[PDB]
Amino acid sequence: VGTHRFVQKVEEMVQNHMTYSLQDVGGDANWQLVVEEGEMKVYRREVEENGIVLDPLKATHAVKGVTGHEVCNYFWNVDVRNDWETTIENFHVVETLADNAIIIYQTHKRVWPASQRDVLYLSVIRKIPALTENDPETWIVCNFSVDHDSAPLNNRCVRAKINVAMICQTLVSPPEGNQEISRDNILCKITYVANVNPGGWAPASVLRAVAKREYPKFLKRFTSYVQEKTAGKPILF
Repeated sequence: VGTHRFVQKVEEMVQNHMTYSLQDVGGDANWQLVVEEGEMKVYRREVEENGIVLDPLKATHAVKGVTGHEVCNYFWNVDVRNDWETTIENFHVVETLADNAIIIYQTHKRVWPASQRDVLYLSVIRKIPALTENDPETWIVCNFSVDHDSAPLNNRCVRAKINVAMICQTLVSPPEGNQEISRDNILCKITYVANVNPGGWAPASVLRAVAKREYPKFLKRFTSYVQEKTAGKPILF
C-alpha cells in the first residue's frame, strides 16, 4: 500500500466500495433490476440532481473458471484494453503513480445526442486481504475521476466524472480425491458499480436507454473475453 500523492483518496474510495458497494440490492426497494441474462443481473437506482441524470448502476455476475485476480488484471491492464473495450475513441496513460496505479486520459465514441465525453481518471488495482482464511480475498479495480495539470478541460469534449469499481471474489471448491484443483473448481463472484456524471445535458429517456444496453453488453463481452484468455492455462490466484 503506497506513498504517492493520491494514496489516501485511493484507500478511501476502496473502503467506501468495500463497505457500500457490496451490500445486496434489489432485495432493496430503491434499486430496480433492469436487465438479466444468464448469471448477470443489472440493477439501477433512479436519481437526478439539479435536473441531471446520475442513476447509480450496480451489476452482479458469476463467472466459472476464472479468478478475481485474473478478472481484475484484465480490466485494469492497459496493455490489453483494445481487445475488449468498444466505447473508447482514444486513450493514454498520463502518469504512472505506482505499479498498481495510473492516471488515464480517454475519449469516448459519439453516443447521440451528444458530442464526445472525455474522462480523466485514476485507475488502481488492489488486493484486499481476507480477515480470516475462512473468507474470500477481494480484488478490486477502482476507476475514479481526478485532476491533472497535463489534462485541462478542453473545448472539444464534455468532461464526465466517474466513480467505477469492479469487485471480485474467488470461490474455490475441492481437490477431489485428494487429487488437484482445475478451472472446474473455481467461480469468480463479480460486483461491478458505476456512478457517472455525463457532465452536459441529454434527454433523461435516452440516457437511461443507452446505459441499459451499454453496461450489460460491456459486462458480457469483458467477462467472456476473460474466460477465453485464460482457458487451458494455469490458474492465477
